Amino acid sequence: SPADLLTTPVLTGVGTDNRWNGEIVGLQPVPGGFSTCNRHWNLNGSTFGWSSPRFAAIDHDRGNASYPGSSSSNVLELWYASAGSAADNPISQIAPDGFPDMSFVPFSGTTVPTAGWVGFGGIWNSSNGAPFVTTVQAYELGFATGAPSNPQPTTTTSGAQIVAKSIYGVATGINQATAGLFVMASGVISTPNSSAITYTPQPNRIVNAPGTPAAAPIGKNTPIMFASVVRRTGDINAEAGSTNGTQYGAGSQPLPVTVGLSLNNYSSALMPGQFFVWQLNFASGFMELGLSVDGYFYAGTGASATLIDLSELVDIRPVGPRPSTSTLVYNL
Amino acid sequence: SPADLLTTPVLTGVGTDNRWNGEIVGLQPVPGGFSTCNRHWNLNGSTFGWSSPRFAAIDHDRGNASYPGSSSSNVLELWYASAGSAADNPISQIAPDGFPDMSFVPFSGTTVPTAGWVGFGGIWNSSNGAPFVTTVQAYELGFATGAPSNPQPTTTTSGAQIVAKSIYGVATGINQATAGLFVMASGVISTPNSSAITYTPQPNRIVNAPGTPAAAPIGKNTPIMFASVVRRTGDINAEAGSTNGTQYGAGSQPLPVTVGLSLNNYSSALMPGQFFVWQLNFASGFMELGLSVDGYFYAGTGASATLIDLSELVDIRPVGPRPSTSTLVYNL
Ligand SMILES: CC(=O)N[C@@H]1[C@@H](O)[C@H](O[C@@H]2O[C@H](CO)[C@H](O)[C@H](O)[C@H]2O[C@@H]2O[C@@H](C)[C@@H](O)[C@@H](O)[C@@H]2O)[C@@H](CO)O[C@@H]1O
Ligand SMILES: CC(=O)N[C@@H]1[C@@H](O)[C@H](O[C@@H]2O[C@H](CO)[C@H](O)[C@H](O)[C@H]2O[C@@H]2O[C@@H](C)[C@@H](O)[C@@H](O)[C@@H]2O)[C@@H](CO)O[C@@H]1O
Ligand code: NA
Ligand code: NA
Ligand code: NA
Ligand code: NA
Ligand code: NA
Ligand code: NA
Ligand code: NA
Ligand code: NA
Ligand code: NA
Ligand code: NA
Ligand code: NA
Ligand code: NA
Ligand code: NA
Ligand code: NA
Repeated sequence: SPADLLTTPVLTGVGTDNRWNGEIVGLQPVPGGFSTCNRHWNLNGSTFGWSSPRFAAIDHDRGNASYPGSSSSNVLELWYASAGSAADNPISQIAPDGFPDMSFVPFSGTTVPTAGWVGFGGIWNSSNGAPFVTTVQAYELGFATGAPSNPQPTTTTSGAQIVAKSIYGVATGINQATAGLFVMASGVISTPNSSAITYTPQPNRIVNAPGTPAAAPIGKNTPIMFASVVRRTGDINAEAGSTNGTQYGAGSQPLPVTVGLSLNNYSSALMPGQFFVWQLNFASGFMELGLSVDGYFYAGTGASATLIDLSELVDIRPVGPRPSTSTLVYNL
Repeated sequence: SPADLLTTPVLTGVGTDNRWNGEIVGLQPVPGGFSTCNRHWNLNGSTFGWSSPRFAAIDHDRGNASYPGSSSSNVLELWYASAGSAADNPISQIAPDGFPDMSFVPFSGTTVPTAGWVGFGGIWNSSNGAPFVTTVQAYELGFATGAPSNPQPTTTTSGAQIVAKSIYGVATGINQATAGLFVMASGVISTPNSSAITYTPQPNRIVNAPGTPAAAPIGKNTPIMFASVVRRTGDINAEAGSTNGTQYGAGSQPLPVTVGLSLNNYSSALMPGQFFVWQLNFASGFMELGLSVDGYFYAGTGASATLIDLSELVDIRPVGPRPSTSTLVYNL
């Protein structure tokens, strides 16, 4: 039974989201639909992505490292490799385990990119594993085409490149035809000033492998993401309730659900066109969430884009398989 | 009942340790005993530490930032504040939530410290939350006395300072009488070359608050830590099985246990002098673990210091309250 995949702690403060590893505190409806594959599992034990259900480090041992010009001090360091080159990843060779599923946001001049996935780390020496210590920085990671001269976003892994670019100047740039990337897998969001931005990533930024099924509304049932408060570079001190705005990141699944789906096969749980339904019991009122065979969650919220606060969620109880045709209750 | 605190996934690949957030893959006996309080809970709902049972970010908004000399390029950046100054931490004002419980390892010259807790981040501007972008680096964090001129390790929080020092040169140093620290809470271990070192932290490096109870052997029952593979700075690419050696970090508890202990009070579970016992069932053979009222785990391994491999652990079953006087079975 899927029932124990989603239990009370998962959405009441313990569970984190499968993209940012942030404590889930809201449900973000997506009336326009979305797709996600990375660190996302279905009910047949499979992922279309390239990441295990954990947050550790991003490591690839063979890419091109460079910086522009004849002066190496305080430069933007660029690392890139081809998607499909992660030979040492048994899940998928598309990208290193943990590489974020977000399209690259280009940046130049004095401009910090908006809504980039950013992680800390740097370049390392492919011949011995030692870091190039003068390249440690915050790096934007994403999928692109056209590197090195003009990396531009792409949202398919097919024909893509994986790119890392420091968002601030490194102490001393490194040019190496073969060099490694090391970045910690729990990210922050790039912003150019103190203001919070929209929930990140927006659907049109998410990178998906060929074959990834899409989540679309079914009647009044609308796909959701799981929202957590995520740090942002323009005001790195900001937390929940900041007067400069609260920043949300979102993921397609609670990580505890992803973990469970990755450990057992649930393919006999649902018949075609069913959700597995749970009831979310608030201090007053309740709502239902439905899980599809493809691993996406739904709420009965129709066209509403408004974040649903989970602070008054008390517990979760399983309902069972139900038709996706039936409107999920939303009675808060 | 404590029974569901420790279930099969906690030690068979899902659970991470409460110091490094690494996947637990071994049990490390500590025949000489140890103490731990940070991100450690007891069975009466309480911690002596200063950290919540999660890994997010370390943030303190008021410390002294400096570098030595009249040349600001490629310098070691130092940040320090007094222990007890974390006013915004409701768990404890000893230190910012997530600050590591390890004594500071001094370093100078061209020397990278051995066995330091290292995290990525930098200094930020107390007046607005914006990072000082030229200070991003890998930083050693620990407790010390004698900063700024001569920080030296301490293992009590009483009268201590909290220190962060970049282990590599920052692009441009910053001198500020009041400045913030931001460091991601999942660390790596500093090493000066490619070799793995002993499990980290060793008992004599762990920083404890006043009142913290110690774990000592009880008959043939010996306290243990939970070991995970942790990255090291001297060979940042090394993972499990590296020919340069496998590096372990250890924590006093599996994080899922810490979480459970922080959410409910278990003080009626055990009578004085009892362990709550679980049986660990391997492909062949079995052993018992016991949990004391103070939240420490024990195994019946006596004087053995050898890491116990969990790769062949299949499942866990609860036994119940038993006298700590009874030798925990070790029959692998
Ligand atoms: C020079 C100036 O005007 N600076 C302000 C800065 O002081 C503000 O910080 C907030 O101040 C209030 C009290 O006045 C509280 O102390 C808030 O906690 C604090 O906001 C927090 O810190 C700042 C630095 C940001 O990181 C913010 O995201 C945090 O929530 C800010 C915001 O009011 O405005 C100016 O920068
Ligand atoms: C120039 C040179 O001789 N370098 C070697 C380096 O190549 C070694 O790495 C190992 O090489 C074997 C094949 O010969 C495998 O490819 C290993 O995966 C590789 O070890 C891994 O990469 C190195 C860079 C380290 O990060 C190590 O921890 C990894 O496990 C190493 C070790 O044998 O020695 C020299 O540096
Ligand atoms: Na959970
Ligand atoms: Na990793
Ligand atoms: Na990988
Ligand atoms: Na660019
Ligand atoms: Na592809
Ligand atoms: Na740098
Ligand atoms: Na938004
Ligand atoms: Na677990
Ligand atoms: Na107590
Ligand atoms: Na935090
Ligand atoms: Na020092
Ligand atoms: Na103290
Ligand atoms: Na720097
Ligand atoms: Na050791």
